[PDB]
Amino acid sequence: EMEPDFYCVKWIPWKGEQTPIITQSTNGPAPLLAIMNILFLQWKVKLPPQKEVITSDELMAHLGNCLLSIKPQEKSEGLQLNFQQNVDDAMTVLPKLATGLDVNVRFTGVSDFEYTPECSVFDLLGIPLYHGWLVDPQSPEAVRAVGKLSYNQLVERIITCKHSSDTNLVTEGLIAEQFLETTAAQLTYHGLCELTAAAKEGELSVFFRNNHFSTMTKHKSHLYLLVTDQGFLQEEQVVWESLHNVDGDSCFCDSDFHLSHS
Amino acid sequence: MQIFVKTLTGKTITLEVEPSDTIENVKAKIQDKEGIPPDQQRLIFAGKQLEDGRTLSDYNIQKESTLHLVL
Amino acid sequence: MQIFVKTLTGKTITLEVEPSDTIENVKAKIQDKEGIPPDQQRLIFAGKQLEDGRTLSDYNIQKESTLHLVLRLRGG
Repeated sequence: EMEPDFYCVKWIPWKGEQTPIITQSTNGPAPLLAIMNILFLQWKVKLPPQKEVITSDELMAHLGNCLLSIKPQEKSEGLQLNFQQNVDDAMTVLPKLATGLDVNVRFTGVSDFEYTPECSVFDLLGIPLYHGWLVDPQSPEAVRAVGKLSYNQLVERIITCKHSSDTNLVTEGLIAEQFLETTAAQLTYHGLCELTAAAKEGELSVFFRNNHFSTMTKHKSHLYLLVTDQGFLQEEQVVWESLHNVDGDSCFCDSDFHLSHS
Repeated sequence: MQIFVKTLTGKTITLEVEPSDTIENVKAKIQDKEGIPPDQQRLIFAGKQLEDGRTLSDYNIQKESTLHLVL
Repeated sequence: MQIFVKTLTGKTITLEVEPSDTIENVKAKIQDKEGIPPDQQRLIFAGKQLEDGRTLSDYNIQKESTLHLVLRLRGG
């Protein structure tokens, strides 16, 4: 709760069984909680009944054991060095999961990130990583200036453009700067529409939005985010938050995706 | 700039704010409207707690955004 | 000498440095005035990201020169 590597465990009635989800009190462990809450909801990791407090060390130990036990998709007597590489690069990034994980979104697709060691952790676990920071094709200004650029490319392109002689570039600069400013919460209406359609019914996934990672699922063609803030630790019937607009105006739902009241 | 604060009781508070306003300022403004002390207020946006010492701008909170207020 | 650092927010930090200072050293100084982690910080000057081990002198960063600070997107 108070000390910086301690989390409150919240038990919820998930699909017939008391199931733990880990809550967050301070910024930093959202990537670790997003993964660990998926492993707990799939019963791939189990906690002693009514454990109340868990540490970073315990979560990392469980996650490490899960990663090291993944087998390659194709079974071979030899080689599989590419798979072994993914695992070692996943083990090196593991500790950053408690303190904060770097991502580089591209604005072209809900699954589009620069492939980096950080991405590997989700890939090896078969966990989809999504984002809804999508440039609207009906803003062809933004589509032309933003292009196939990642976030990291685009903030540099903005700096170059501001110092350009070429008025075509100065203008590209302004449109991109204006994209980043109006979509600063990192979710567009187009992203939300594309994400709702691409996500798989019943599948658990990680969602990056506003410098935060959430556990996400899709039920009855609708997106939901797991509620992890410790402020809801005592609210058994507050489990899932609807994701159906970009301004945070959500409905709380119980374990079974039924509206909850207080 | 106008934002909304939804409690669990189902009540919606409207506030007038600036992006440069601190979370501490926003809690003061909630005390004005509902007389709830800042120290009993926890603000949350898009699932992440908004902490004291940072601004609305720091958390990319734009006009017509909804925050959640809990004990 | 005194250099300037422009964030995308618009505010500007002033630093005292020597041409002999490493980029790591300037990221460290930035972690004070603004509290930001060095591994989140990216420094741009005349079209290049500055590498940690290089010196200000290596990139001909003179007195009154302006650097650009852009952050990595970090989820917490």
